[PDB]
Amino acid sequence: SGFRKMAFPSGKVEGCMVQVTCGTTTLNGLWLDDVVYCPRHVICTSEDMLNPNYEDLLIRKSNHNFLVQAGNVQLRVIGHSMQNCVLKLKVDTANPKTPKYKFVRIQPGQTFSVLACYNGSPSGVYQCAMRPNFTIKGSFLNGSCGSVGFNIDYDCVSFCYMHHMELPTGVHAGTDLEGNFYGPFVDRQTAQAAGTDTTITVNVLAWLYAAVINGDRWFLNRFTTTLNDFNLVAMKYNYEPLTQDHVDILGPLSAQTGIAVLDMCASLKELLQNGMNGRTILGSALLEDEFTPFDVVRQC
Amino acid sequence: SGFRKMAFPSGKVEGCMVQVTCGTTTLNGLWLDDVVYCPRHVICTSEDMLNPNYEDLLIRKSNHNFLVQAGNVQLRVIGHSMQNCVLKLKVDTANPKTPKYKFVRIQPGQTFSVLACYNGSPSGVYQCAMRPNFTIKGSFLNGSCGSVGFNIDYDCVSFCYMHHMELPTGVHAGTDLEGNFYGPFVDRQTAQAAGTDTTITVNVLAWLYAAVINGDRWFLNRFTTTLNDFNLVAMKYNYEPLTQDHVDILGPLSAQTGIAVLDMCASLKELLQNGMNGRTILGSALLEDEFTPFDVVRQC
Ligand SMILES: *C(=N)N(Cc1ccccc1)N(C)C(=O)[C@H](Cc1ccccc1)NC(=O)[C@@H](NC(=O)[C@H](CC)NC(=O)OCc1ccccc1)C(C)(C)C
Ligand SMILES: *C(=N)N(Cc1ccccc1)N(C)C(=O)[C@H](Cc1ccccc1)NC(=O)[C@@H](NC(=O)[C@H](CC)NC(=O)OCc1ccccc1)C(C)(C)C
Ligand SMILES: [Cl-]
Repeated sequence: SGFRKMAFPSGKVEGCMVQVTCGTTTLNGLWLDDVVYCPRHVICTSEDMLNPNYEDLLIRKSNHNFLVQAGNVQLRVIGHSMQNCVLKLKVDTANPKTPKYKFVRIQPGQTFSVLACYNGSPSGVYQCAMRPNFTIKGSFLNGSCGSVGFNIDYDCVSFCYMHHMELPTGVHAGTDLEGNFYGPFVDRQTAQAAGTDTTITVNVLAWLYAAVINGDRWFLNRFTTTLNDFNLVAMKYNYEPLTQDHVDILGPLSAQTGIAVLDMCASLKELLQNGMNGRTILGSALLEDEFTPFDVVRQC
Repeated sequence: SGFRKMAFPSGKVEGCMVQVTCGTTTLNGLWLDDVVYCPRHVICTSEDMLNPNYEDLLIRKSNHNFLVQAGNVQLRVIGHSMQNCVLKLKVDTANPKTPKYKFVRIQPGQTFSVLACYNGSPSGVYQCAMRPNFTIKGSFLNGSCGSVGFNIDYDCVSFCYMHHMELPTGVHAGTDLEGNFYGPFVDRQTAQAAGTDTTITVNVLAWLYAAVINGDRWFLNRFTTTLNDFNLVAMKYNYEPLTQDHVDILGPLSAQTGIAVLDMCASLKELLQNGMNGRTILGSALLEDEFTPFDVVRQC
């Protein structure tokens, strides 16, 4: 029994974290095969960030300006190129611990584990969701840029996130491993704000299913609803629309519990329109939305 | 910025997990140097658990009855000793991935990371607190016994917990790595109940300080309280008594923020007496008590 916000084991990713230094800036890089990936703003001073032309700033850099250390060992940079907002530093040595891996771009609402790092040293591991506004509510202190997020499937590590920046509101933004930012953010010092965040409806439902599976059933009811009627209510409470693809992804949990997705949707409607009235679900007083359907199945 | 439930990186511990089988029972063992540690009830059938005589059951055991597998490879057992409720299996090969390590017995209120494991295979990592009633609220599914809890300090793993059992209430119980149970529990199928759980007041306070540091400060107020007056209220809501040693532990966070500990105790008193009135702190609707003062300092 038991249900916790659970991160993937981080060993495979710990073996890939390295330290990258350009001038006074030190941050983290990801060492896979003979390439080290890191944020391209590693080449910028704080003053360059006002209006940087990364193409120019990178033309003025030599491989010997990039200091890469894997633990105590220095790694010789022998080439460099920029892909969107990520710098690719080719090194003379292939990471002998490179796991089987992929680069994937996740959709809002998807979860991943984050290996927080400082000057190449892993500090902690926690679970995150890509918010619908393409921010993440993480814990990234100074020297954490280049920390990565990932999921693991059958010994294969799917890297999905690299940390680049923090807004004045304290929320975090970054890129996939091809350098494309999630959300409307840019790696320069200009005005940018995250849109209004919403609740990940399909994840709340998956979590309610986790509650049932774990014996918490007080919120269940006999009632059913239609998808349109549910989303009309969902709209009002700042929930993301529930699509028929969501209903399909929830099918396996519906089967395990014998509760139709639309039966559970009526339970959720009632919680939105009446609150909880002092009770809790899985020990939470709010509806949790950072568990995907797949997270629940993996842990139930 | 940001504050999150954070586990230590699990790599060093993953390299220690093995599978231990005695008859039909399979669970997890911890492989350090040439010794494997596991719960001694690995030697019990479902029938033995009623009133088990561990000493008698082990007199009929040979080293070749214990099958240990590290990945795809078998590890030859060449000896055994029982220390309290932990079985120690001497093996012919020293784990080449043995980290620097120590065995420590934690106190209630302290936190540690748990590497949940299944048949020697890591499944996930999460952060736990030893409850004041010497239970833990984890996620331990089939094949989870022998999973360990730990802290990491300067490349050294301090193992503090090994998972043995789950009470009827769904809470979890275990031992230190010398086999001494936390709390009044025993490894036999007998009626067992956990004492009354209380809220870890000093941890709730450290978490309120984590909130302030991160800009979440709506709950602050001008008012102060005495330690005795605070504890009169706290007791009513099933909080642990706050001692002067607790107040002293909060000192560094008090200094960082300029909020005297007893001023924060009056903010907490008001939250207990009036609720949150719909707001949240660090995104939680309930007061969080599984962050120690040291945990907050590490992440802030
Ligand atoms: C990565 N290792 N770091 C260092 C760091 C991490 C955590 C806390 C402090 C420092 N970071 C996050 C960076 O190097 C990035 C680089 C960057 C700068 C600007 C735009 C994009 C990337 N720094 C930041 O994320 C900074 N954020 C900002 O400067 C934001 C960006 C919109 N603007 C901002 O805060 O403007 C007001 C302001 C106030 C005070 C100082 C500077 C700017 C940072 C979080 C470091 C302020
Ligand atoms: C460890 N690898 N496992 C396997 C497992 C993990 C999770 C879920 C199912 C199986 N576990 C936890 C064990 O082997 C231990 C061994 C044990 C048994 C009895 C006392 C001490 C250790 N099993 C348990 O923890 C079981 N717990 C109990 O039997 C508790 C002990 C007080 N009593 C109990 O549950 O009484 C009601 C009851 C209900 C159903 C069957 C038997 C008894 C377990 C959680 C597996 C029931
Ligand atoms: Cl909550």
